[PDB]
Amino acid sequence: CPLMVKVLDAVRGSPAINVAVHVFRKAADDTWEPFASGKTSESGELHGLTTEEEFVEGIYKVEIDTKSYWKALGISPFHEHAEVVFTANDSGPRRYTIAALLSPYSYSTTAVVTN
Amino acid sequence: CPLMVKVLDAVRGSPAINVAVHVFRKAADDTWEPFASGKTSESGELHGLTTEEEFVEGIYKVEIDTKSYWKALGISPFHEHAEVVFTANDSGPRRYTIAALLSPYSYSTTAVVTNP
Amino acid sequence: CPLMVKVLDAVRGSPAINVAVHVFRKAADDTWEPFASGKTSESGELHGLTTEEEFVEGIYKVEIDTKSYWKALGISPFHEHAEVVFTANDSGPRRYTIAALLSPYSYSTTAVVTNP
Amino acid sequence: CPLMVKVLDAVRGSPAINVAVHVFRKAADDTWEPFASGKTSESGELHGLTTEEEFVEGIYKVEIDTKSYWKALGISPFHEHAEVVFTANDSGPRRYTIAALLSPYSYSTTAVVTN
Ligand SMILES: O=C(O)[C@H]1O[C@@H](Oc2ccc(/C=C/c3cc(O)cc(O)c3)cc2)[C@H](O)[C@@H](O)[C@@H]1O
Ligand SMILES: O=C(O)[C@H]1O[C@@H](Oc2ccc(/C=C/c3cc(O)cc(O)c3)cc2)[C@H](O)[C@@H](O)[C@@H]1O
Repeated sequence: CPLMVKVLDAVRGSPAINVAVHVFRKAADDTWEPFASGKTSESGELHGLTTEEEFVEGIYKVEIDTKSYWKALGISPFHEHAEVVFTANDSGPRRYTIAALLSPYSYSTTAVVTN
Repeated sequence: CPLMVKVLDAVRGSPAINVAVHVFRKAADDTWEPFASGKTSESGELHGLTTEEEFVEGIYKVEIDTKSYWKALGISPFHEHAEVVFTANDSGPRRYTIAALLSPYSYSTTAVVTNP
Repeated sequence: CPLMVKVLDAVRGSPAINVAVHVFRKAADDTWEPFASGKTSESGELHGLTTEEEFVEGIYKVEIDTKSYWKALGISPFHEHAEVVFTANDSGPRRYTIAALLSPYSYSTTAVVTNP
Repeated sequence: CPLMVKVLDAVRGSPAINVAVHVFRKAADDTWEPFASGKTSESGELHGLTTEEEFVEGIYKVEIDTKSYWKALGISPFHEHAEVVFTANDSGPRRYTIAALLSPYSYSTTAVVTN
């Protein structure tokens, strides 16, 4: 599992459950090609997006559908979505975790890249 | 000034100076049209991107060029850029400050929205 | 103004107004001595805590009373307060801005340190 | 395991390994009594701090020794330590995770409180 997404809710102090996440890979013509997607689990995690063989070097975009998440909780949010855009690089450690901490008018994101 | 961007550097404990910022607005055909651009000053602020007349309702994307920023500091960061995507002015004109706090493998961003 | 505190509310997208702040300094005997206090203004800023003469070298603790802030908004938050503990002025006088971004179960804090 | 601490490094994009963490419980006379301590593991986690029976309602302080962490990496940091102060409350969910994301002049912290 070379790419995992973890989403936390800073208002409720909980995992962010049932958040839609869409991953795209930048094509040669600079468009964003769908690559993988899913919804976070009860633990705020989304595993199984891709495989080692498919996850080649390149630029990827992880879009987290924060607007729908907040609206489902009856809360009015600022952003359309959170976006995390990065290069996958084979010289680095194997496993990428993209974490995001969500508030209605703010978000944090970090990368935890490990062997 | 209805759209302002402020950027801090969490490694140095300073404003993030000379950070390039590109703003786009979603057009009728659903593509991202260039809207305004600039770079942060010695205070880490970027003023003068747009005017109240030109900053109409729409979905805007503020791209903060964090990789170019870090690369000028000889650092090799994780993200390409920070993207901040939001609907603006859909309840009338507001003033928006997009703030960002940068680290090489992480960033935070928050919006301060005020009603003149 | 050599010590300034700025607080934002990540739920409302606004300055965090009326946030109480208490500053302490570690004394010779190793206890936390009260040093200054105040509350954030309508801009979320707190100025005038101290003076360059009184803000000598030492270890300071800036307590931001996030629970009292949230409780005045009828919200029940997680933390008691945010504590920011740092050595100041140990390479000569500097100006410090302690910034904080608040959510009910989370906060961020960063320092901007400048040399006059 | 009612109390767990997770620490991440935003400069390296990694768990923060071998960070000392000290937990205190506020005594009746308003002093901070040592309660538990340890060092984060290779995954940036510190488990086994306390037990359900010992972790009673009250105010706790988790001090994360960030200054020593940065200095061991040859980096000059701002804070003496990061401090997370909160009330444990039985009406809430059972398990408290205190997460912190560290930079030299900044840190983030959130609580993930679950069943
Ligand atoms: O990062 C790891 O190695 C593992 O960490 C496990 O637990 C947590 C628990 C809490 C966090 C918190 C992340 C976070 C991220 C931010 O952008 C800001 C912040 O204050 C905190 C991240 C991971 C996750 O449950 C695992 O799936 C993950 O693999
Ligand atoms: O840069 C300037 O010229 C002035 O900017 C003023 O306003 C802001 C407004 C917002 C921010 C935001 C800080 C912040 C801090 C975080 O921990 C995370 C995040 O996403 C943003 C910091 C300073 C400050 O209040 C002034 O002190 C400062 O001088």
